[PDB]
Amino acid sequence: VQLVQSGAEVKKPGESLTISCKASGYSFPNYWITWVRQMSGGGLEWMGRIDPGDSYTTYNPSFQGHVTISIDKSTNTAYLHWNSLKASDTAMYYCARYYVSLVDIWGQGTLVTVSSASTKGPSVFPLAPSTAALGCLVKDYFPEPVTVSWNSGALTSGVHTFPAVLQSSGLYSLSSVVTVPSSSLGTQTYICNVNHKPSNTKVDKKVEP
Amino acid sequence: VLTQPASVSGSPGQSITISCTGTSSDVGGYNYVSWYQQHPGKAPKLMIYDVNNRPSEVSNRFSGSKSGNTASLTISGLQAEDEADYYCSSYTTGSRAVFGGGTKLTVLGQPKANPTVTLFPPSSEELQANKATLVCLISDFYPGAVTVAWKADGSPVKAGVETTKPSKQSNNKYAASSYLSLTPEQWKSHRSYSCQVTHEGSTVEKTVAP
Repeated sequence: VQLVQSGAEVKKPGESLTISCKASGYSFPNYWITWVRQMSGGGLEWMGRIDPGDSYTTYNPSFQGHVTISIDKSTNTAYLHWNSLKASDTAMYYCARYYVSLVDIWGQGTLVTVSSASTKGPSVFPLAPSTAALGCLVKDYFPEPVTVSWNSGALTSGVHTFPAVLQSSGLYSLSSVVTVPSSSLGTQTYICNVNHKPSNTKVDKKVEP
Repeated sequence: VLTQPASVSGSPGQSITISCTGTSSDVGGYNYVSWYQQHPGKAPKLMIYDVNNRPSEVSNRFSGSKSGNTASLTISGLQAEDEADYYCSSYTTGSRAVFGGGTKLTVLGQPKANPTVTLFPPSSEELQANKATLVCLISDFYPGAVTVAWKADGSPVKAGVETTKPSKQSNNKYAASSYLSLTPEQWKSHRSYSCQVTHEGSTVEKTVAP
């Protein structure tokens, strides 16, 4: 039983937005589908529930008229739709199976960032060895997130991608450090793969002394 | 919103209790009270349902109680892994549902750990673009409070400093970052720059030089 949610979304206030939730592994018309919102640093907020047998919905009054929950019984899909987004809608949204009184199965969550600021792609610089610690500075990007891999996924040990800093410019910086034997520095290539989906940025930098 | 304490703490082996006070349209009109555990970067996991019922994947250390419009979640043999956020849910009149504000459970026995500081100077690729940035990476510290100070030749640097709030790692220790943005001329003028990290009264310094 999986509830697969749609990808992350970077939008601007006033734009429409539809996020989806595909259910699989059970009889869809027999369980309710609920939507739960959680802001960054905040708590869980119930938004509404829908019965996919007859599309009957119930909403939290604070969200009624601002968002719409809908169902597609032919495709086992649940939809959450905004006609006009607000910056206060920036949050993570989970779809979840609701059975009588509990919430048993959750989705992975869809991150929705609503900002009038511009998507900016990062600048990648190598933090060179001077055990040794190599790294990569990911500088000036919006919005979050950035993902950093080393060696196309082969270097997973010693990898610490430190958390990002929101700078005064309104942009973010991040640093990823891999600790390596100081004897491989001359015999082993170390490449940082920086991926920033909001800007469609994908860069690879080789870190050399 | 159901009312929960903002924070609750305890020691390993001890038994802690989290309250959840609602009205009679939620906790006091139904026996449908659910308890959820959420770890950072994870979705919530059902811990207790129907007031006292417990699912099969939950240790018997987790019990539920209801007393009027107040519900209660008890955790008996405290482990470090129990440190998370705990949310109560209730079924409300009109086929609605309601969540609580959240309780941060803290396990109060973790051992003091000193921070490791790694300081990276600006890269040539960045100085070529007429930019300079020094990077201080602070790792493996507990508790999660640090002070960062930058010095150029011993003199306190005032501007260009951007520091993160401490954040928990996989080892239950804390990590932080400090970035000092400089122009290439400032970077090439001073003999040395230092990042000083103060934690629990002790200061650890790292230095770089062009």
